[PDB]
Amino acid sequence: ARVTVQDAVEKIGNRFDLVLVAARRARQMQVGGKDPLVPEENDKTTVIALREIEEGLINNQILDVRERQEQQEQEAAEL
Amino acid sequence: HARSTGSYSLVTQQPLGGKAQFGGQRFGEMEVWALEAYGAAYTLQEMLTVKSDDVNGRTKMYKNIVDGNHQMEPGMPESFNVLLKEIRSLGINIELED
Amino acid sequence: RDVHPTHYGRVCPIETPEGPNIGLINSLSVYAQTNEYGFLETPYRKVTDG
Amino acid sequence: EFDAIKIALASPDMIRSWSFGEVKKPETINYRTFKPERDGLFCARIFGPVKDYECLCGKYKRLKHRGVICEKCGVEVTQTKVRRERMGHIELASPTAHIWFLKSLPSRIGLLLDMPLRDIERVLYFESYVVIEGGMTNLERQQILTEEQYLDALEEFGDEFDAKMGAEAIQALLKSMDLEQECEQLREELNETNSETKRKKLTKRIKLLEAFVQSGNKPEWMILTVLPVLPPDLRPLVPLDGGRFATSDLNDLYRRVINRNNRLKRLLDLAAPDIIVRNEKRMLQEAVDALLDNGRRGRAITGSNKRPLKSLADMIKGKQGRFRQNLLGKRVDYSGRSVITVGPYLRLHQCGLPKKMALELFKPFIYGKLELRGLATTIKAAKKMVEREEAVVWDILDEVIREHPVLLNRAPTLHRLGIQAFEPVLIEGKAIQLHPLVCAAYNADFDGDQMAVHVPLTLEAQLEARALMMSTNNILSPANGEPIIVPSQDVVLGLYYMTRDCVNAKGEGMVLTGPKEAERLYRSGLASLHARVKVRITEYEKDANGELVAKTSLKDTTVGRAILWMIVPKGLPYSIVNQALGKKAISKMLNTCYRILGLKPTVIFADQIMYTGFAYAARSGASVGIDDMVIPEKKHEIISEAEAEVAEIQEQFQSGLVTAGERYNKVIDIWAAANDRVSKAMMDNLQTETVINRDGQEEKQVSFNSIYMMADSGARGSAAQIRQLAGMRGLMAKPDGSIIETPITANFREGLNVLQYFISTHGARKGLADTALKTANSGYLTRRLVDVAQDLVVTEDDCGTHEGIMMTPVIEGGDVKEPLRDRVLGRVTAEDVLKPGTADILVPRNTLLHEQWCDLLEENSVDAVKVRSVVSCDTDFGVCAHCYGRDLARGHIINKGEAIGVIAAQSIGEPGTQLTMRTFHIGGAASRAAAESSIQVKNKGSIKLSNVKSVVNSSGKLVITSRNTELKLIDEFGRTKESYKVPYGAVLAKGDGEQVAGGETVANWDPHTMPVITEVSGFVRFTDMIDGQTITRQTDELTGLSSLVVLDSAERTAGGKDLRPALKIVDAQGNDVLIPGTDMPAQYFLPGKAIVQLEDGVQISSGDTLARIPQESGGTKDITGGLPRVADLFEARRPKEPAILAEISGIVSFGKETKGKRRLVITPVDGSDPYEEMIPKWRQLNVFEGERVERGDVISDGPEAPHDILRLRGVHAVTRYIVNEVQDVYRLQGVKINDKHIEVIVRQMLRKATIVNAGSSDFLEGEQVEYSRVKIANRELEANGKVGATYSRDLLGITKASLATESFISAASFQETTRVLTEAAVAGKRDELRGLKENVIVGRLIPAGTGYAYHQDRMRRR
DNA sequence: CGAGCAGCTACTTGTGAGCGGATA
DNA sequence: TATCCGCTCACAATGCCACACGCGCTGCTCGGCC
RNA sequence: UUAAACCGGCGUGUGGC
Ligand SMILES: [Mg+2]
Ligand SMILES: [Zn+2]
Ligand SMILES: [Zn+2]
Repeated sequence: ARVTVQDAVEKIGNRFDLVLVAARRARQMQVGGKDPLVPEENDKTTVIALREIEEGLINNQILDVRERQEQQEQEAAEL
Repeated sequence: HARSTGSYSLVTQQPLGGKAQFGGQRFGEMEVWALEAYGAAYTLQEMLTVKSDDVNGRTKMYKNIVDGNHQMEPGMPESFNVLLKEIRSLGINIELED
Repeated sequence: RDVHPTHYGRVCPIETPEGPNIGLINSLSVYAQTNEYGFLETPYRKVTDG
Repeated sequence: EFDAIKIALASPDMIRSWSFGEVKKPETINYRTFKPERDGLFCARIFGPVKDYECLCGKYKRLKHRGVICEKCGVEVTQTKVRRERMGHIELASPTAHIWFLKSLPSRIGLLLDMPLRDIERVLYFESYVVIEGGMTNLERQQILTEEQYLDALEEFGDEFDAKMGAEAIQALLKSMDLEQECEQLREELNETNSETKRKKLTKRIKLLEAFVQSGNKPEWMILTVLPVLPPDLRPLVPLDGGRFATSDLNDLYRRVINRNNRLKRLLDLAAPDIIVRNEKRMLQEAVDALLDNGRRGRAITGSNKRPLKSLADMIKGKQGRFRQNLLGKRVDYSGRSVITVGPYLRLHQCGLPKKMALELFKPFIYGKLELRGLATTIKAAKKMVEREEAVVWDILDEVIREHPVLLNRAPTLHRLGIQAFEPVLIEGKAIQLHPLVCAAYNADFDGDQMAVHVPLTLEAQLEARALMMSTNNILSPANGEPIIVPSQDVVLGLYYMTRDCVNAKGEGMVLTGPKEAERLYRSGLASLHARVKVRITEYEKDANGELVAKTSLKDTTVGRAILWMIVPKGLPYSIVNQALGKKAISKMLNTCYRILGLKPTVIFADQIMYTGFAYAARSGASVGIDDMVIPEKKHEIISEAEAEVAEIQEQFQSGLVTAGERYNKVIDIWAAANDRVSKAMMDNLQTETVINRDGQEEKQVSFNSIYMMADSGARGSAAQIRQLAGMRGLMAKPDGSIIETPITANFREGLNVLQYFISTHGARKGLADTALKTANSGYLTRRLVDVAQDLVVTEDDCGTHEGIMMTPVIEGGDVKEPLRDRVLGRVTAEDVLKPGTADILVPRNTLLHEQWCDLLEENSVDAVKVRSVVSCDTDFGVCAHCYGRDLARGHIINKGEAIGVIAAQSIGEPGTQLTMRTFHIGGAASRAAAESSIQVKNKGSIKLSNVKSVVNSSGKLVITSRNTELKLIDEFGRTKESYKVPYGAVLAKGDGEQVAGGETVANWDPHTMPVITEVSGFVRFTDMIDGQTITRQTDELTGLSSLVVLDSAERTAGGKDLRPALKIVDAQGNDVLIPGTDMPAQYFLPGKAIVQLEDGVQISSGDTLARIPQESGGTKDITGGLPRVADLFEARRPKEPAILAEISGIVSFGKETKGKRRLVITPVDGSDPYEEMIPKWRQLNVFEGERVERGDVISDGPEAPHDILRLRGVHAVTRYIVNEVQDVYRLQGVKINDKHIEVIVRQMLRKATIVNAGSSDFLEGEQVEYSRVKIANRELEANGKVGATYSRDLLGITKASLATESFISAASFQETTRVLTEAAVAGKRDELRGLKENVIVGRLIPAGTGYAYHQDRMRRR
């Protein structure tokens, strides 16, 4: 489990952009059907999204970068 | 007492109150203020509007939750339309712009 | 809401509902009785000089 | 989806467009079938079908005919929802006036017609007429006529004279009323005349007309022509059996209105009598304006059981209206509620939850998880399975509530902490398990409180409750820096019993190798829990970098704290645990743990603390017994001695030596001294009487008593409570507050008398009713304060503006009230901090002051720091990040977006629980001694005097001719620690800058009668004092030397009113002595009621008082000073006796005498004196003729008002006074509140401003416009060579602050709904929903938390 | 004939503003 | 004819929760457009 | 046109926090 999320805020400031990035990450995890970047311990999607952010793997900038990569993939698939 | 989905008032699309009838609790105004002290704007518009106000919106949320999709669409509160009709029923006109 | 020293033996000071109305709803004491006019009387032992 | 909302007036054509059919019958529905009447109130061709996709006649019922009308009814078949938006109207044969514009106080039609309300009231009710189209007649047009006036004035002019009566006449006046000509005429009139009330009325009228000429409105729309009716779904008629029917209130009013309208329509056709149709129109008008707003009529009509019929205005206002019942606070479906229970084994981050509630609250999640698995194909099978209560549904419940947090809620919500997030664990039963440590944050004991629980239900909501609402993230108070996770009585009592060491116990003088060995020896029973033993500890210290220096050292400690060391993490030092654990001790321990180790380990640290405390309290033996509470031995002796003393007092009273008042004052303090003696006796009896030997003679120790163990640890018991328990209960008091002379000489361990207990319960019933009747005003005050607040969001990082305030510690009154650090810790400085040495910048500008920063500042002993404040901010619509300070809950700089207004309102509204609604007294029930105070100076330093206007006498003292002189003490370091007010002509035995020791009489007092000093020596004569006109002859009987009593201004006749007594200090020749440095003739003009004891031709000395003028000795008008104190402070009400001050500097003088009251002239040195003020005569005058004062000086002695202070002393002075008095109020009770909340509140208080000189601006001089608006407007005006404006800030109460907002919805939810609604309607207002409460009532994201960022994307998109 | 109308209180207190008013 | 003084009315008064009860009878008159 | 599936408004009183 995850007792506190303060260490998620010390690296992603303002404690509110963390909300936005967790929202988008867990939304892409649940419906988008992406893969959790860390081996989970059979917990909720919200907390695995928060923990993947916690391992320094996901922020807002790399989220936009992944969105751009998905857009390029869509452009190449439409051909 | 605990209620998931029960009867709704016909003058205002809102759940009833009490244990005799299948009525949930009432999210007070100071509770709204305490939510405002935090963030939870999404949470506030889910509880106030989606979970309580719009039958169309709340049915959509029920269908989405029973389908495995934590996506929400707030729309507009019906009770606000009721107040608009009330104050419009007098010599005072009110309209929503673009 | 407050109690007067004239309630000694007629209105119980320690019995009142806590909440909206305190002191407005009192309880009649044990030996209190209504008067012919409608007042509250208390029995007392008549004490002579000795 | 939609942008700002526009509100305006409604036109009859717009109503006809809204309507879908005229209702011409007062019949509701058909009798046999419940189909609506063809054109009755309920209808189908007017509103819609009563059934979904089913018409009334049943001809069209399939889906192909969906959207077509029938042949006889003509109803577009559709769903029932259509009967909510579609509405009808009522065609009235006679016009009617809208009551909202008639009696709004002020009215809108009365101001438009320049006619007061009484005439329009008489006209509309047909007791009077009004004429139109005068022309060649002698009568004026706007005048009103009565019946005889219409009778006699009919014969002079028959054809050209027009006199309509009723709403038709008003409509004709509104139609033929021009606006542009009226506008230019009013502008010319404003330019011509010069008045105050006339100018104000002209400005109000010209603004009411500007709102009409600018916006697309029409005056004739004020008179109503068609009644818009309400849809039937909003006013239902549900099937109550029998003739009895469950109805709405409005239906009877609509019935009566339609009946009266039909009768009026049928009366005009029958050529009915004119008076009959007049009375019918009157009845119709009464029905109409009672339907709009019942109660505004001279008499409110009623339906049954004397219940006034609720109207449309009622359906909006009140706590049952929409704005309060169905729009701001609504009922959510997913919501459980139950009683709280304790969990001693669950962690702080989790909680408990019942099983049936978890099943009922997460039904859709279980349904989805069952549909995902190959178990239930349809949802009906899953519903049947979850209703059958099988075992297969349970593991799914464990899966769905593994990491799904819920929202725990308290019914009364005071601050943001009343709502939290928690991870539920499934527990059997029907009650909610909650962590004991968080209970103190809820302020909700286990005496039957019922708490609620909601579900986030959404991804965003779940992660939001995790991020911004988890109990782990909320550990520090949002008001101050103390942790809200302070331990409670149980764990602190266990820890205190554990670490309390004795002199001799099992395993004393041995040696231990580690904490684990100590725990093993304690569990084995060989060694006790408390024994002074030499142990070895291995501690860790944090270095400058990220390192942990481990050191192993020997200590002399107890086994209890040795075991406790296993709970303490590595970073904490050992001196924090090697103590007798108390509440404050463990509080500062947790504070240091959070400061050094952060937030991650502090949670588990507190959790293990609670665990071990509960464990060693269970293994403890803490209990109270009758032998555990001993009676003081000398208690009865002290009681008998006090009895002998009061008997001697009674003997003295019977002998005729002492009166009743001095006896009342002499018995009380004697009994209080006896009470203090017996309390000290009980206290020493509590910390002693248990002496235990250690291998020899008796030895002393902490000497617990198993109840002193509770009282000393600060767990639950106090000193005064146990003092009343074992010792005397103390003095009891009466209703008014008069302490009774007969105390209670009994204690709890011994029996009580019946009268004693009677007085006790009499005193306690009022204290019980205190909270029950004060919580109402507390809720009202916190509602008002959150209303005025929350209209701000910190949006800028920095502004560069250095306009701030200088933080100074509270030195006035006592020695030290609070240090400077508590007022500056967690702030961003405006100007860079300077060292005690000049020109040393140790702290630059625009930086946050952490703990180390204020520590270094205290080491440097800085007296004044110019820090940024909200009141001095220069940002439009919000505050700057580097302008507020710290969060007081997170150890970093404040973030960008959070609305500190809500936090402020909650932090200043919550401590009202510990406050009083009404006190026995505010400054002592006894009258304040008239200058008999015996206060002195404690510290040793140099003396400083502010605004030095003083001289030296011949006796060696120092006398002062001023009043606003304040004395201060500058210590050896340079800081000011003591400060006091100097009376007028006080005997100052010291000088300026003299190093005096502490404990010396520095100043003496002059009694209630006021003195006047002689700045220089000389002779005195009766100059301009004739015997018989201005002075009377009153001879003294106890001195012989007569005293001349000068009459006041109210008793003397006109023969002596033009003469004022004055003393002219002359020399032996007769020439006047000059003031050193000035060429002003030295004369003192004596006011009325002066006792001239000094005779003629006497050589006066310096500083000698001449005239002793009486004063109000014991008459004080002090404020009740409870919670009503903060109420009045935030209301800014004028006191009964406001001390008028000096607006302009320069010399002062008098003018015309007794023009109702006395005037006052203030002649400056730069310009003329166009500023005069009226002064009542029942107040003492401080300044005199020869005294020149700076603007801001006092004229009378008494309480000050904030209104004048704001404009005659600046912006920082008024807010400094406000925060000082409110901090004194919060400190006399014992509650700490950081001033930032008060600063931001009073900043939101002064948001309005006025204009003196318009200049090149478009705003008029009589416009109260918001400050940021004119700041933005004048910025563009200042861009060019044109001057912007002359703005002046004005402070008004909290009530009018929320109403004077550019947004009307934020004010409509507040009180005064109809007035603000009319104001926003007649002006055509359009609020940009750029707020918090409006965004809540509209139901979208909030520009404070998450949505703020989103709204940024909304702002850049639009 | 059906429906609507109708006939058989006195201690709240404060706060505030608008409207006479009276007095030179 | 302007400036205070007093009369008169509007508006307001914690929030929740729980329980329970009672919201009438008969005669007349008016509305008439299934 | 036919077939299949689904379908507490008000006052009052009391008590508690
Ligand atoms: Mg409780
Ligand atoms: Zn039809
Ligand atoms: Zn700023």
